[PDB]
Formats: sequence, structure tokens, C-alpha cells
Amino acid sequence: DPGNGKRYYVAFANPHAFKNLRDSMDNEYLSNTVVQMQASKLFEGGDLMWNGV
Amino acid sequence: SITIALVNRLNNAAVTGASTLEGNEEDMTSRSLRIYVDKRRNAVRIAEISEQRSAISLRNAARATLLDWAMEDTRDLIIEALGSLNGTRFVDRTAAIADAWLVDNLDRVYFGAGVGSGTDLSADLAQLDTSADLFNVAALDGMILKAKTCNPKIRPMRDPGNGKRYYVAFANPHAFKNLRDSMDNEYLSNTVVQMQASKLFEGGDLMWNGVIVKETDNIPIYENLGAGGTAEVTPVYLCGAQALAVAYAKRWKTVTEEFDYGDKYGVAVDGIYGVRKIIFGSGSGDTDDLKDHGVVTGFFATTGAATVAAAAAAEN
Amino acid sequence: DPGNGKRYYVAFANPHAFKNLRDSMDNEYLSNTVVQMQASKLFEGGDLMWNGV
Amino acid sequence: SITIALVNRLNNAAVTGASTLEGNEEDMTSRSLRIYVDKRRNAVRIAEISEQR
Amino acid sequence: ADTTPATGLVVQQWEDKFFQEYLHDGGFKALMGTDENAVIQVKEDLSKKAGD
Repeated sequence: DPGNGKRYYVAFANPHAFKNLRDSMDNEYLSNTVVQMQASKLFEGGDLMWNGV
Repeated sequence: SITIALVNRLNNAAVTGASTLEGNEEDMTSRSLRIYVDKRRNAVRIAEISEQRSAISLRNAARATLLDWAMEDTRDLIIEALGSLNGTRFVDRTAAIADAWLVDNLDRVYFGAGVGSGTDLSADLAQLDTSADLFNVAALDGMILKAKTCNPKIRPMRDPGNGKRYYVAFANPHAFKNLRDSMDNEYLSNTVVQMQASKLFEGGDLMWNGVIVKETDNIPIYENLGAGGTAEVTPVYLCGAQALAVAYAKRWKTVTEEFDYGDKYGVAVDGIYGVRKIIFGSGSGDTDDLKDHGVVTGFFATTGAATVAAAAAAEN
Repeated sequence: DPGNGKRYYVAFANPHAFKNLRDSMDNEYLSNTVVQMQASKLFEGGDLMWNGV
Repeated sequence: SITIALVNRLNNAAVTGASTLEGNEEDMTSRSLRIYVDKRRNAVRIAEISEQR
Repeated sequence: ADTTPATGLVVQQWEDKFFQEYLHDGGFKALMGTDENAVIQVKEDLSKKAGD
């Protein structure tokens, strides 16, 4: 809880559920955001981040 | 031949409380793979009068061509091993071998658009049409998921950080072009990453979901293996760590010899080695149900010219 | 042949063929890329680059 | 004229360990191209009266 | 003719090294801590005292 209305949580999901989440995320957000860290995850991959989770 | 070993993981429930552990030990399982080696050589012989007549140096040309031939032979052996079905060459596959390989490796085989049954390889290839069964981002993502959900997990080539697992995919120029057509105006032209954006113009090895896709010009295109008996089929190989094994009994070496009182001079390149695809069993026996250790194979339809004849690529 | 699978070639085309290629390339790729040189080529009209050619 | 040369690649099957290589060698093929040179010239001649006019 | 080794005299070699299966550790070790706001709480108090 670093303040400023930001609250962080962890999430654990199976590779199939993670693949579904990434499919929902990439075609809309990851391919369009100007944030380098999240944009690079479209190619490098890794754990996703959404709404502080 | 040389035999390499793999040690399977232990999957037994813990002995809790004061229960005796003596006599209730876990049975460790091991698997073996035998890789053969063979001697491969080539040579070029030149006459002295032909050396005098020629404007160029024929000895240097012979040495250079022999080195290039050795490199090409090694590359062809590696590519052929990548597409071997349980150690058998794909063009020399039978119905029984192909069916057994497909049944025992269904967690590592992904046909185009995620189609195909789990009993016959011929029908599964016959379900591939050039319309919707091309090599695209969806097929690559499905193959990556397959690489992460097999019962014996495929080791990524690198673990750089937070959940990133890297693999190397090898694809034909036509499959690479299909992947680029899938990636060009959707992700490559809109991303803010300069390194990936530049690849749209200065084309090179692509990157997607941690997989580095490479364009290898010598991946075979099998003829008349698709839908309707007229669609070409190309394999794409997604490999992690420990995908292929090369045994070297004697590395590539060059020798020179003289014939006919020194009139003729010959240069030879020779080497004793063998390239195989690392496969281990999964059944009760040592090699009962062999599985591809570190390789995911995907067959996709293509419109490119077939490099393998229809009779050669048929299921003999 | 610098590396990383990069192979370069030079294409010579007539202004009509060049115009057709630019018409195929402008509304699809050059208008959205973040590469400064290729984006500037949309308004300056320099020699085109595609797939290393 | 001048002559340039090209050396074709070897495309023969590898020899098995027990097979004999002595006498079953592969013949290297070499190709040549002959480039001719010629004298090209062009002249313009002007009269003195035309220079005055 | 040419002398070849007998079929049963062809030597096979075995390697003393072995491969290991790839296992994902889950990544829970990064969330373990003794702080009050740790996602996974580690209580090592029974390592010095008595009790189950």
C-alpha cells in the first residue's frame, strides 16, 4: 500500500487460465499502451499486471 | 553409439508422523536414449595439368567447397533429426510408426488452427488447408501453451526473470512470411518498442511471447499432404533446452593425398558423428511410449513450392 | 549480412511501381510505426525499406 | 575482354564409413563469364558564324 | 575382402551423467517473510521451543 489509492495483490493461475487472461489483455491493451515495461511483455512475456494485481 | 540417461522425478506422497520409512521407499525411474554415429566423407581430385591450365587456384577452391559441403551436411543432418518420428526419417515413416508417435506425443503436436484427431497422422495432415491452417500468432501461442502443459515439462532455453521462459522456433521462409503477415499490421506496426518496431523494415528473427522465431531456408515442404491431397505442409519446430544431441567420435577433418606418381592431388573432408532428437519413454518400460524431450512439432498448410516430391513425402 | 537473420537487398523500381508500393505501404504500416525515419518518409518521400529490402 | 569465375557448391551424398571414397570423388564445376569492353564516344561541332549568331 | 568387427563385438558406450526433469517452483519463495505484511508468514518459533 504505497498510498495514492494504489493497492497491490498477487494472483496465481494455471497456464491455461493465464493464457486466457493474456488473450483478453494483449489484443486490446498490451499492444497499444505507451508503457515500455508492459508493452515489451507482448514479446518477452512473463507475469502480467492489471489493476495493481 | 553412446547412451544418455534421464532421471524421472519422484511423485510419491510423504510419509507422515512416526510411520516407518524403511521398506516404503520410492521407486526411482530412469530412461535411456542410444545415439549412433557414422562416418561421412567427401573428396575432390585434381590433375596437375588441369591445375596449370586453370586460371583460378583449384586447390583453394576444393578446400573451400569441401568446408562448405561439411557445413551443409551438418545442417542437413540437424534439420533431418528435428523432423524424425521416433528416430525414423519423416519421408521413411510408416502408418504404424506415425500413429504411435502421434498418440504418444499428442501433448507436443499442434496442427494448424488447433485441428486434428488423436489417432491417425494422415487424417490430421489431411485436415490442413491453406485458408485457415496457416502459421500465425494463434498457432504459435497454442504451441507455447503445449510446451508448458506437457506431462514431462520442456525446459526453457533461458530463465531470465519474472515468469519469462524463452524458446527457439525454427520455421521455413514461407511459414515465417505467414507469421510476419500475422504480426505486421497488428502488433509490429503499433508497438512502442523500437527494437521490435524496427523488425518490420529491417526484417530479422522475430520475438513473440518469449519465443524467438528463426527463418531456416532448408525446412522441407512436403507435397500433397494437406486438405484434398493437394496442399503443401510445412513443420515448425519449437525447441527448448536439450532438444537435439550430437555425438562426435571424430570432428570434421581435412586430409590430402597424392595419386599416380604425384600427378593427381586429392583433398578429402571426413568426420564420424551423429545427430539425433532426444526422445525418452513415458510408459512402464524403458522405451515404451517415447516422447519428444524438448521439441514441439507443428504442421501447417502453406502455398509455397514443395521441396519434397509427392512420392517421397508419402506414407510408405 | 550483419546478423540476427538480417539479409539486405536493393530493389530498383519505376516511379509508377514505387507509387504502387507506397500506396500499399502507407495507410497500413508507415502511418503507425514509432520509427522516426520511416514515419518521416511518409511526408518526405524517401527511398522505401521493407523486409530488409 | 576480361573473365570472371564462379565455383559451384558440392551437392553429392555423403560417403558411408565402409564405402570407398578413393575413385568415387565428386567433380567440381566451374563457370566463367566474359565481359567485353568497347569505345563509346560522342561529339558536338559548332561553326564560328553560329557562335556569333 | 574387408575386415569388419562381429555384430556382438560392436561396442556401445554409456554416459555417467544424467538429465533432470524441469520443475516449476511456483515462485512462492519471494513472498515468504517474517514481516507483518508478508503474503506468506514464516513462523520459526517452534525451531527453538517445544510443541507441535
